[PDB]
Amino acid sequence: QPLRKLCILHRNPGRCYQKIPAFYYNQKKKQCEGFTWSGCGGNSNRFKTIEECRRTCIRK
Repeated sequence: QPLRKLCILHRNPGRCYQKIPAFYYNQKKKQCEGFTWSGCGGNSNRFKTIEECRRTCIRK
C-alpha cells in the first residue's frame, strides 16, 4: 500500500539508549532524512535506505 500514514508520523526512535541509526521521511523536504533510533519506543517510519523509504512513502 504505497503512501501509507505510517510514513506521516516522522521518526519514532523512543527513549531506549540510542542504537539503530537509519532514516525517516522529512515532510519539510521531500525525501528520507537520516535519524537515530533508540531501542524500544515510538511508532515506526524506520527506513534503512533512502530509496526503500521513497518506495513506500513517496511511491515506487
